[PDB]
Amino acid sequence: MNVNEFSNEFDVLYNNIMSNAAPGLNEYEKSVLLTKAQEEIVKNYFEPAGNKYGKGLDDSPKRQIDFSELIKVGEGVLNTSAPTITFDKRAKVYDLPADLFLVINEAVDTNAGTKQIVPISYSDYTRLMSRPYKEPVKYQAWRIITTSINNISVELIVNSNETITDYKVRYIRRPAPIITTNLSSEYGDVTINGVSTVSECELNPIIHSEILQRAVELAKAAYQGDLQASVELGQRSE
Amino acid sequence: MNVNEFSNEFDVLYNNIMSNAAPGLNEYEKSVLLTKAQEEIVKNYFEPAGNKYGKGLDDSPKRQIDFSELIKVGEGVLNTSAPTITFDKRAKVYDLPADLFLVINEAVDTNAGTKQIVPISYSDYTRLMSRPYKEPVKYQAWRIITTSINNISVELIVNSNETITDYKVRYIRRPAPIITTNLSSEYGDVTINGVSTVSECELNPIIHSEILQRAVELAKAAYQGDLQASVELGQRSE
Amino acid sequence: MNVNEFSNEFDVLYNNIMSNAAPGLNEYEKSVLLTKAQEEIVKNYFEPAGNKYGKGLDDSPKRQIDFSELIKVGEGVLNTSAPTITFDKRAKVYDLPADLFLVINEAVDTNAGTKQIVPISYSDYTRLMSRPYKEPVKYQAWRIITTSINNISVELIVNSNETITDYKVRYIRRPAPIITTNLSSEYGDVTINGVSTVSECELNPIIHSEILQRAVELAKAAYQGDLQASVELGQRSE
Amino acid sequence: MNVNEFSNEFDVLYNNIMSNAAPGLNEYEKSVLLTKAQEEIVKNYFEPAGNKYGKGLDDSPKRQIDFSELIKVGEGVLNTSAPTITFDKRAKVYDLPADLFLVINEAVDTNAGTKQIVPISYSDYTRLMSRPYKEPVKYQAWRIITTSINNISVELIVNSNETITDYKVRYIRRPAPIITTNLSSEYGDVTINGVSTVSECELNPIIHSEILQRAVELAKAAYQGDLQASVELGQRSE
Repeated sequence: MNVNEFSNEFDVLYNNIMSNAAPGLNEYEKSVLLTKAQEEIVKNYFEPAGNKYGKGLDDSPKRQIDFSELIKVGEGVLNTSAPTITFDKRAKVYDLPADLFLVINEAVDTNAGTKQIVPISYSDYTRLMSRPYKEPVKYQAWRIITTSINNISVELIVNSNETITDYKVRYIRRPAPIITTNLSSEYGDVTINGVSTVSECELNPIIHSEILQRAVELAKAAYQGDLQASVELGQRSE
Repeated sequence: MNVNEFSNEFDVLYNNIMSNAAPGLNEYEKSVLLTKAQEEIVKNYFEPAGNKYGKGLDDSPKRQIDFSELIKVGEGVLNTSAPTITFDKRAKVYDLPADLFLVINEAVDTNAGTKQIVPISYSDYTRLMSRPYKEPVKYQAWRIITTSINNISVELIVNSNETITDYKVRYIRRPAPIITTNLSSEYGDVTINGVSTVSECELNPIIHSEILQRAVELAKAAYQGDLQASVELGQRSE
Repeated sequence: MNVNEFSNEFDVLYNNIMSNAAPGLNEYEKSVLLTKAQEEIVKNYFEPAGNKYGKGLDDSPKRQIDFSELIKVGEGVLNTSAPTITFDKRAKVYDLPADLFLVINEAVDTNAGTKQIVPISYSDYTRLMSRPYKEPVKYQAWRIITTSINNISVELIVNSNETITDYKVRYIRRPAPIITTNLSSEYGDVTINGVSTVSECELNPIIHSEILQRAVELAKAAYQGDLQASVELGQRSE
Repeated sequence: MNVNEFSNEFDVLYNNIMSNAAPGLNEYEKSVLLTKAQEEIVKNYFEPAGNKYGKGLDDSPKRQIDFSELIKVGEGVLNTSAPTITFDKRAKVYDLPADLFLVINEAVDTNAGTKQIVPISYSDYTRLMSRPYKEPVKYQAWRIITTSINNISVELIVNSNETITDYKVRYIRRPAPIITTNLSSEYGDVTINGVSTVSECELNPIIHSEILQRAVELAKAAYQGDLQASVELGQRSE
């Protein structure tokens, strides 16, 4: 549903049918609300407890198709460009892609075969390094985030005498903003996420209606403007 | 029932009987609300938790006959047109049809016979690639969504020394919009999902009354225009 | 109860006894409401959870007599007229009758005797085709809906080395509309479901009173016209 | 109406339908009364509470056409010639146009961007200068009037770290006098506002009737000589 339709049905659902019509929204306001609804819906549908169904990323066909056009596969770049201080003497630092929203699968290709990366918590790190062995299980590797600047930097811990060749990350791409019109203006160029040009919703058309409905709900909550509406609809930011 | 009957009965149910009759809706507004109701009804009826009966796609004769006119069978196109970075070294990339709404059944015909595709979750992917074997069961194949642009791209994982001949996908076709009248205008051509011409409801007449009722409910909720109505009737967008 | 009486007692129950009489309804409005009530009552009484009793199609004598004058027996036409792509290499495509509302019994007459058709779900299809045999039980056959255009197209899967001779479907016919008067007019011919002429209620007279009562309830809900009435009586569309 | 029409038609209204029945006004007196009447009309139709409709400058199409030929756009000139003392540390003194009657819109073009000027009262200045930050909002600038000599001088308090490059003022131009004859011909050195020659009305013809009627009322009151009439029609002088 290209952005002109986003604006047109936004008007239709917002004010064109209201009994006491509210002032129509500017295109910047509609773009901001649509982008906010996009992020809110993505976070709602990624986590099962964020929506009424209780279903997450791959808990039904609908969720799979929802995040289908947002999934991306990239590689981590070895961070030997500059020195650094790792928390572990035996961890190799890798930089994840910049346009990363959420990681759902990671894998490392070593000389000793491919191994699934298990992101270990700070409590599991302390528990596991109190043990005599302190290495992953046969077909897995460990991961902990390290000092990150401008992008997520990642420490990979593999078994001894293993060299990493590739480090693939299957992640959810950061959604691009929904901008209806060229936001360029003589009085000042405004941006949604650093882009002023027209930006289509690059997700599957299945959730475009949900994004529009959430945008309308946010618009009406802003219209009322009391604390109750803001807190009630702010619970779904998540 | 054809588009004329949708519009006429929409007027009848909306404002021709109500005491303090409200302004009649424009045909663009009626078409918008009918299309939104169509998508909402489809999403409610696919998921058991989305409707009051607790019944999903195939949980009763009515639910079968509801989507009977929306089911379609196609084939995935092998994505060797251009190079790409697969998350799994032994996965063949396939492109699904553009007009895909939900996948309900997939199957792949290999040299070793037909094999049912099981869409494995990311947590199930991590669990399964931690085992020594890392291959599907005898009569199945595995599947994960990969980098998708403009249409869903799919990674198929089969057993070793197996070649894929075809990849059939039983999916639900994307519903076409319901447009009452030719939306062509001298002041600007407006579209619902990229089409301005008249578009009939391409689903079974069993749910035409259902779509009309949902459209009327959405129309009256928009008429009320308060945050309450939008929030409570957005719960059914799903 | 022929349609003149439908209109006369509709008036009597709607406005002729009211203290502050509402405007009388047009014959088109009454026809639309009666047809809507007809479909709503059929769907109420087919599914047990749709009515207060909790009784479905054949759960009491009343329901049997209710759907008695709506049941029909027809045959499926082999769809070798044109080529197609079946989801199963070994399924024969058959086209169901056009005036089909709900299927309650299906059967196929093969050279190896008659067999009851079991409509298998998309989950049962995946479960059953993961098994070594992948054929029906002795005296049954499987069924899944395929690409359908203008009428439900059906795939029949029988055991190997079995040829289908007949395919009988015992279904519930689509109800004809209730039209009181010839809706032909000089200002434009209106239709309920594509027919303008007088149309009697072709169901058993047992549910005519229920259809009239539901029509009156819909009329009064439309008269009030608030969102509450529309949503409350829209739950019974089902 | 040319000046000759204002004089001739004053006598169809003041002088008892040009009957020489009322006292008889010279052309200098008629010019004086017309000038006073136009000033009164401008002041009354500007303030909503000053007229009979409760409508101000831009509150109806008639008011928009009334002041259409007075609205002027002019730039302010930096008052760097005189090194006076400003009440605010970061105030740049600007001189306004000499033919200024009422200001209605002011804007300042800074290096950061254009900023709408808010004419801030002496109470709001003390209120907003009792706070931590003490700067305008991101899209506005303040303005207070300062030591003025035979002109209008305004302090532009724009946010620190910003420089003013322009200052546009949209205002109501001071109306020119209405004079119906060369005053020097018969009256020695009398001027209305410094002009001794024929001066036409610089206003839209829509309010010429209003101005003439007000002049007639003022003449009749000034000649009836009652204190009550003078004080009663003195109410509308503002």
